[PDB]
Amino acid sequence: APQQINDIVHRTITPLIEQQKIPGMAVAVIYQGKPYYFTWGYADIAKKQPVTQQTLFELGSVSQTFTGVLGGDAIARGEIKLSDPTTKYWPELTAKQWNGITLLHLATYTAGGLPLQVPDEVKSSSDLLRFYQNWQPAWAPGTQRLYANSSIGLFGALAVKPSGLSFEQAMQTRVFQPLKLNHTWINVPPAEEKNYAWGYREGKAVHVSPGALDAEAYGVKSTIEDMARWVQSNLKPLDINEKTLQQGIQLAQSRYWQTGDMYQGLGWEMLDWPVNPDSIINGSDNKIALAARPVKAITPPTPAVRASWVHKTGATGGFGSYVAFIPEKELGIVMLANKNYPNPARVDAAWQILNALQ
Repeated sequence: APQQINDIVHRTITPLIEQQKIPGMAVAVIYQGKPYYFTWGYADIAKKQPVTQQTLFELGSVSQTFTGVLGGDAIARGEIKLSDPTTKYWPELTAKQWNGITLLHLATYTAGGLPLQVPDEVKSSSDLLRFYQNWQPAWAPGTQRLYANSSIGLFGALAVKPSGLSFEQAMQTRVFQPLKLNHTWINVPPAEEKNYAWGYREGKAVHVSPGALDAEAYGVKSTIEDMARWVQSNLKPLDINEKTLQQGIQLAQSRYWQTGDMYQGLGWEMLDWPVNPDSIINGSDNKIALAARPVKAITPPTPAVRASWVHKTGATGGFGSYVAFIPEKELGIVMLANKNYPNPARVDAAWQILNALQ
């Protein structure tokens, strides 16, 4: 591995692991289109299993980048349109507050303040219908962005309805297989459990619990190798053979709304490059303050901009993940850890590393 990459990665990540007390971590840097891997610590403390390039980590919200691309692929196939009303794909949603709420609003968190989480008491499909039917928006659609798993989650479920496939089968067949993400799962099979890291929360080993729309909002578990491959696909969609998938990746990176220095895509969020860490943090999902932010529509959406810092942060109770890439520099990074540590620290480390390799 080029010593420059070796040095900046280790000199940045070692202090990070030390300061955040992270049990295990895997990092991939994509430089000029090739991946370089790094791992530290334990996937399982009690059983002393080390983190390897084959260890599976829960991606949490980073899963939404896959959901966003899968929806983009569905648009490309002519199965759905972002301008179509939510009720076109769920006619049972008759409550009037849904008038005017489109698939675009669901995918981009601008439906009017859908909740951060679907409540635990929501199990069945009838329970889910009840939940959305009873929800009362605080705002008109397309006026404010409020990050929400119940918004992108619903988008994922509806986007695959025309296909006739379950969300997982659609994801496997249309995204994972074509890109050869052969160790990426929504449900980890028994044969792969030996590689599934435990997450750690307050010192206790934990895995994400089942919940409504979990597959769509936070259900992916993946290895550092598959995630590096996911970043390469997103860096260079033109290299992808499947037409609708190539188009779908491009649609997920288009800029639909702007708030401050940030642009909202489908799953991915973007800022113009160059930009410093403080601005990225202020213009993004920060685990800390949950913010309602007014948005300006980009009419029509700007196609993916090469000079962008494209990223997504994610977490589950015991895992913290971060992905960021800059298309015009063919540069990217993935950081997977089995501890949910502060987002600002993730952005600071990713920026320190990618800034150094410009």
